Amino acid sequence: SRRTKKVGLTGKYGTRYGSSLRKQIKKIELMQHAKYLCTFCGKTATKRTCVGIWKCKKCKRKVCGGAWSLTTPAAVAAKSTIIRL
Amino acid sequence: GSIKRFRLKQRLGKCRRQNRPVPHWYRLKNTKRRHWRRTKLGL
Amino acid sequence: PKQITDIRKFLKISRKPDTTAVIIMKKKSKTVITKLKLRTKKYLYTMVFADRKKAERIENSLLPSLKRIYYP
Amino acid sequence: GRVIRGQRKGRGSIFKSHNHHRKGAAKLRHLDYCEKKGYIKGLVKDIIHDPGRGAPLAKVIFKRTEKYGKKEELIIASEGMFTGQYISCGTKAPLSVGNILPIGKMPEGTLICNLEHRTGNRGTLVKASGCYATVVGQSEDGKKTKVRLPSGAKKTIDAKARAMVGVVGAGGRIDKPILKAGVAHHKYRVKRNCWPKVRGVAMNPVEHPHGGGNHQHIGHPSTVSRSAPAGQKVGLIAARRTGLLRG
Amino acid sequence: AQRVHYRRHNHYNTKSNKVRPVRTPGGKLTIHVVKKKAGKPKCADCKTAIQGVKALRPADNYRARRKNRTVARAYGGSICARCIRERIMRAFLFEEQKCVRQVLKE
RNA sequence: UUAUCCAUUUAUAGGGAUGAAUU
RNA sequence: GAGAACUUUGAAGACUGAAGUGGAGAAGGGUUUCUUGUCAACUGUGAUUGAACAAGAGUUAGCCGCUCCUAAGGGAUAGCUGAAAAGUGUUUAAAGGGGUCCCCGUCUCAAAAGGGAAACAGGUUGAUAUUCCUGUGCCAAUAGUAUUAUGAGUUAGAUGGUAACAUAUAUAUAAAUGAACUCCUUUACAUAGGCUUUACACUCGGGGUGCGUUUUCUUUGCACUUUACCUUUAUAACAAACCUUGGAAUCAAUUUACUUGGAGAAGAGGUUCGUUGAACUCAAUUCAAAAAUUUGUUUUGUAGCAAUAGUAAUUCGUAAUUAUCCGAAGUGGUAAGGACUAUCCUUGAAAAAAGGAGGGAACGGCUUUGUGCUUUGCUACUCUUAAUACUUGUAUGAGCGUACCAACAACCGCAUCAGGUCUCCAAGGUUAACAGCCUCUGGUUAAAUAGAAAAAAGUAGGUAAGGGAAGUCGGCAAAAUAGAUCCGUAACUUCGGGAAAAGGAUUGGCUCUGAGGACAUUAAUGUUAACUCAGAACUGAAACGGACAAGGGGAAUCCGACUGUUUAAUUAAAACAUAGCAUUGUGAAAAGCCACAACUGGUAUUAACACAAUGUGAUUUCUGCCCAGUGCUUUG
RNA sequence: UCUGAUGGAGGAUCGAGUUGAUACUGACGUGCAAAUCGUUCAUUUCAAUCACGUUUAGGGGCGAAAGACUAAUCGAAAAG
Repeated sequence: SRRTKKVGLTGKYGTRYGSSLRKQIKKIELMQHAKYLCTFCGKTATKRTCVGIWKCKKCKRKVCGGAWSLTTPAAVAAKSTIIRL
Repeated sequence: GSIKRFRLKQRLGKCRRQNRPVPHWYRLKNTKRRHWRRTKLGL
Repeated sequence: PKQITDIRKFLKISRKPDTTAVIIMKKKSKTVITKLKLRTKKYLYTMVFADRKKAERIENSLLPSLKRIYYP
Repeated sequence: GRVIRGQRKGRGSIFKSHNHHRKGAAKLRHLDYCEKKGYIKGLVKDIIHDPGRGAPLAKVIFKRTEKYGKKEELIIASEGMFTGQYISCGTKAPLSVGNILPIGKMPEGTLICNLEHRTGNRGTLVKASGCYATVVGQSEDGKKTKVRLPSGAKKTIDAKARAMVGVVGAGGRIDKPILKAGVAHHKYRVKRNCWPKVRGVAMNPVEHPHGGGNHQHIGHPSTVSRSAPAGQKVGLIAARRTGLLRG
Repeated sequence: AQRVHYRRHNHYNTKSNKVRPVRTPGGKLTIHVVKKKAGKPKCADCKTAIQGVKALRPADNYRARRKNRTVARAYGGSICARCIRERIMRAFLFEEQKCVRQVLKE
């Protein structure tokens, strides 16, 4: 069934490193490899390709984004201010 | 080695040729002999 | 090596001036036949036959103005 | 004593940048009449990873106007630009994310990247991943514009200087914890030979002023003067203060 | 079990000295080293190889098969089918969308 | 701004209202 | 042979044993190679041997490499410094090519494992062979004319397919024009994981060709049966790419895994690239029905080389013919390919060289007018592949390497030194296994010695009654199970582990038995390929992963979080590093740090999520008071 | 939610080889050897191992730091 109670994909790390270190990478695993939404077809199938490069599973067209999220709040706010003019 | 340069091979041949003894007729009237295993000609 | 049974294309080569060599087998299927071979300057012309009479006819259809030879 | 580790770095034998796989210098388009008096639009064909840096690069094709032909320019990509979009560079370029504009033409409060601190520098400031400067003021007479850099510093740059509109991509890269020595090794393998560090206090006194002793301590104050020579500048150089800050 | 031996003068199994042995009419196992498989030319839109061509090395492609080099069409197979039809379906699209503009500009 | 110094380039257009485009 | 434990031959007993004293290997060596002769010294005993000595001989390339390209980088040029020596290498390139004015552009070296024109088989020598010989190919190159043909297109260039797709089978499938200028592609690239294909490897039973225990049993134990480079071969399936069309929903195709889709799926029809380069009647026919030509049923061929070369058994002048060469499969050991999935604060070379394209400078002829142009008559014409023959130099094919060792005595360790020193291959049995152990081809039976005796002592082991650490600084050393299956598994914990915790049982030997896939007929019955379980017996010296191979556990304390690194030759650790934490400096070519005699340079192909300089050293919880002193730092 | 059902991550584990060198403070210590031999031991998907090429040269280099290494030479190499 559910093999890991709380560790999740950090189970690859065993008991090494701090529990709080793994639990602070906890805030980020469930979204680093996540399938985000592509705005050129509309299927939530974008994948982490490199540090700042992102790709969906349909377009084969690449987007510059965040380190482990497709968009970061800092850039979204800036785009909002620019677009409101 | 099997693969070698022309100058190296010519020098090897010259050093081989310089390793024969004094001719018998001349002796009837040498110190610089090497063995391949004893003294290396340093090339 | 060119396995062939069409007759017109095989008799087409009957004018090529540079074919020289011929090879005669005696192969027993179980029936005595032969697999005649001729010489081609760019491939290895060898014919598999089906009829002994046909093999006999086409080993004489050759113009004999050149060499004769056989491995056996 | 002998020459210390920090002193040997300037010789540049093994401390030169590991740059075998780098894709090229990230530079803005060279200043041209077209860029000086209006938009010129280039198409970003591809977004590449430069092994040294964390910020992805944009391969923008510009069709040259002095001859038949296209020209390839490698520009640090802001967060949001995508393969196939058209990017306008120039005085009359519209103010949108990724466009290259003169600094005095944009309104104030806008976030910018790839800042060029002297006109014609084709990009000098604000280039690390996730970094952005903000336009905090236009001079009343023009020809001068005030920005706030990611360090919090406040700078005045002439209004003709160009910059990219938006923030540098791959933002937040320093957030995830480096779990192990291995990925730090891989990180610095494509940058430099600055890792591992080795404490100067664990060395011998011949190689470091912190070295020596029976108990592995510095022994003398670690705040060194700004005028200290090369083999002496090892502690906290010209430190205005020490200890935890208070905000 | 029989045993092997190399001939090509490059005795390190690099990716240009890949070995395959087959039995010879003499009765013993000799070494046959194959050439390197070469990549295929691709389209610029969605990163796909072009069809109607094969992928010989440059030396062999200097002698390659022409009808298996390019399709006799427009650019010659520079674009895959699903993207060259997209290019077409956009082609006169823009040529209509420009024409409507200067007409409606008055 | 002429001495002097710095940067950029292919020293490549006088100031104001994801398809191409050379002979 | 004067002389034989260590020269040769034959017989035996053994070893190396699939990770080899085996074949090829580079570096290094340099004639140690081969034949003949030979023993003054050497070959730590002998020696007739030899890598010793002496005389001769031996290395054959258009296809194997170098040579070419570029990389980390080296040298140099212009400058600029410097007394020079030297340092640096565009820091005000007046610096080689293209096409026909312009465009482009430092030079040179650096890879015998990176990129790359093109070769295979058989045979041959005392010593060379993918180099020589036989045969069969391949690649690059090839100046001006008169003949030919083929194919095309034409009185400036085709084909269908509702579509994807494909489109010229002459000796060869060449035969669908093209400048400047430009834009792509190939070369060209990481790791991990499994799936799949194919070749090779190995193996299985009944067919063709030989040896054997058999006091006792035997269809008896075993042993010898091939096919290179050369063909998109066609295939075929599957891998993937691609169109009409159903237009799903009571979503569907599917993979080992997830992958995909209303920007097209069930479901249907349809077509290239990628493999292995005989497979499905592939190249035909005997014959039938379709029809101005196809589908099916029968005969030839180890799909085409190909057997005739090579290999093998019995006779036979000492030179030969003989006959076989078959149906199939099964395991997955090694390679390569394919389509995928995953990983990176790591994204995993370049150039020579080749190709494709956009564009449209220039495109049918003979002769004739005036000045490449209008023009008058005729219109057959032009290229692609192969050449034929006269003309320039002679119009193919440089130069270098090629023997042998590669350690076991040919290399480095002063040596013929138990040391050191860069790939592939792998049957059984046993196995999880390229482990260990034994054998099979190949190699060896040699080690600076041999006999005899066999006490002490040494050294490398083995076993010891009863006790079981009483020994000793200290359980040092050795013993103790240790594989697999089933069961069971505590404290503590960062919830991931601890854990093979701890602790049990079985496995022996045999008679057994039973159960778990692909191939077909109108719920059933026939051909043919597993190793997982189970309980009843009995049995055998109450004992069995039988050899080999293979954890000792537990309770705690100290240190270091961990993986890692270190004093080559006395210290491997608690030391170093490490992630994490924190501090400091720096907004740039008038900056921070550092190099340099100067010139100039590294960081820097960089830009505060950066660089530089420190301290501490996972996580958790904390990190108190002191600025007097010494430092550092800021104002006036 | 758990109970069962499907899979291939990790500077994960054992373990040959490779790379080393914990202990016997074994042998040897006029050695096979100016560092070897035997058993035992650590290590094997990565901060991994190896080869060639290449860069850094002596008050210099290089150093996961031992005053380590820089050709049997190192708290300043070797040669004159």
